[PDB]
Amino acid sequence: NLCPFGEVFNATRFASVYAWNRKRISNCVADYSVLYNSASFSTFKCYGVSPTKLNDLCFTNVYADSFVIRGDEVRQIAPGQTGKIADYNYKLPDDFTGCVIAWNSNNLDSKVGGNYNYLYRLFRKSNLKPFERDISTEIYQAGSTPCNGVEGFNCYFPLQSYGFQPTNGVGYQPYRVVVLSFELLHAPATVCGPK
Amino acid sequence: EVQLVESGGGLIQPGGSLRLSCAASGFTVSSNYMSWVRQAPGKGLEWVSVIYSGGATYYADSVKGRFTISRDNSKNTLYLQMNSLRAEDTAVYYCARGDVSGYRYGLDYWGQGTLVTVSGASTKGPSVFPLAPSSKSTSGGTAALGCLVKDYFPEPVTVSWNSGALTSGVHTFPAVLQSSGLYSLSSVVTVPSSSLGTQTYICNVNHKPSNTKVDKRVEPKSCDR
Amino acid sequence: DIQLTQSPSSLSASVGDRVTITCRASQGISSYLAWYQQKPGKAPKLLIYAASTLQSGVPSRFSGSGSGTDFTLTISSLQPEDFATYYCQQLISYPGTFGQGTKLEIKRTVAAPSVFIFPPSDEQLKSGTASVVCLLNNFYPREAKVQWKVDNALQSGNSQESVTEQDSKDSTYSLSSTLTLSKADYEKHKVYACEVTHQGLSSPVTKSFNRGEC
Ligand SMILES: *[C@@H]1O[C@H](CO)[C@@H](O)[C@H](O)[C@H]1NC(C)=O
Repeated sequence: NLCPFGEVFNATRFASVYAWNRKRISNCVADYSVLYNSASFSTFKCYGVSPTKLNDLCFTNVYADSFVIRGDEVRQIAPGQTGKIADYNYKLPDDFTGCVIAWNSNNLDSKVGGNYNYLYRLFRKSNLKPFERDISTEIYQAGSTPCNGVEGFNCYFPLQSYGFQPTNGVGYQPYRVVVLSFELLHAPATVCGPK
Repeated sequence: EVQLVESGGGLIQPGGSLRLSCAASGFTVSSNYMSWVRQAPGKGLEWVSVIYSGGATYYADSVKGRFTISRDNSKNTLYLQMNSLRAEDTAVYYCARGDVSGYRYGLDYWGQGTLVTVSGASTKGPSVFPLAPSSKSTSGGTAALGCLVKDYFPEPVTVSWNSGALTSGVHTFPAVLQSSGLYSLSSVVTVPSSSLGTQTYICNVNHKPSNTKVDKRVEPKSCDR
Repeated sequence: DIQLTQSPSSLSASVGDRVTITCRASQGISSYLAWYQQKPGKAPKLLIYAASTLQSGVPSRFSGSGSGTDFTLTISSLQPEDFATYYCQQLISYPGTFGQGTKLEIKRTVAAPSVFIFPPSDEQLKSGTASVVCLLNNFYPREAKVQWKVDNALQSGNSQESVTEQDSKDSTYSLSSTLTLSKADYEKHKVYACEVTHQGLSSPVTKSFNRGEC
């Protein structure tokens, strides 16, 4: 029984970063070397674990988080980062144990005149905690007067569309991201490498 | 009604420090992206720094390591601590509501600005002299009158007429830098000559860097020599 | 990093004319662009955000268009109060680069200046300096020549001049010229005059006074 990474990495549609998708992986064998050595990924960075040592370790659960962001935001998907993405959309903990994989998806996620399907949270009063997913669409109150669900002066729609156009500069193009998190609790290890 | 009011600008020697403040009303500073933007005299605009509601801060490469942006939630005020100032930091500094990266809204509200002059020269308050109307009140037409604001440093000075009540026909000229290193400026107004004996004309000059405030009455010259 | 090329650097157009200002970004920035209007001594004012959305309170004669690399700000019918420096700004990444700016002046009919001369005040003369002021009021075009004359000797090297920004209502300029002398030098001469040359004057206009009111 191989791990279903194909349905995570090769999904036709990816989530918006504010509503990031989480896939729980368990009771399967995973060959992480076919991923680490693949030419299709422009970013493959591991934290708390050696990438060339993944096939020899065992974990209780593996999480595969996936979403789309700009290319120049992929650097925020790492421990200790700040920015609109790290602070208000997807936050990794300082002690993160896992891998961050990314690749350019301008061919799938951009369209003539703009692709406004992909969104990110622009307004939030405070930073997210690690692995927090805020899907609120409540009107953001930027002044003392309540908004009453009405977008207007000092009452902003908290989410913004990226508006990916194929003509965008590479750092502003959409990138598909997959974050593999490895947890080891006081329970038997169900996810292992090919041994 | 949105209001942003900067303060703390003025003369500072090279290598010196200054802290700018921006008191806001009409929105919550802690809930918004807040920026500082500067404009060197006769030049374009340059974004300097931003503070996010969650606390993140970003700086232009030209001010990194020297400037620090901060805020006080209880005072609804934004701050810019500027250390190791250089001549190229001389500019009007503006506080503005908004961000400049992935922020389509731009900067919608800006304060009036505060001028920061980085110079080793000394502050000097101006002398204010009247430019008396030549035209006699009986010569049916238009009379010109004004004030000459001479020998001050640094910029700026403000000039109003009759405490702001007289605005029509007023021309306050840009200051000229004299060979002495001091600035000089004139402010004039054209009025009906018939109003010379019936309306009093006073120019109100304010030079905040030297705490100079002068109200100069401008009367038609007398026969007494 | 993104470069923003704004053009033209300056523009002169008549009231009622259609004016277009362009901004080109070195890379595709989608609709992350704003246009600002800055008047003399005032802070920039946001006109348009998201490349084409008018900001609240902005007149309908202003409009923005474009996406990607080429952007345009159009004024469909120029008004005297539209005299200002206009700036584009990219909003896709730090440092939110502004364009170089476009100085927009208003073309208008010729208007001769009204000339006035002011002797130094007695208060200033007590301090040891004499400043003589010549005012040229509400003229068009900007080009004007002020010639100071002291007992008919043409003065050079001892005067400074200043010009106001174009008036927001009538589109004219005003100019102030100051001739500076020591009190000792001032008292060596009788006739102080400023002779003004301008397109609107068929022949030069001279305003003068005799020191000590002769
Ligand atoms: C995605 O699809 C390609 C082509 O079918 C396949 O070679 C690749 O292994 C798939 N990715 C994963 C992670 O299974």
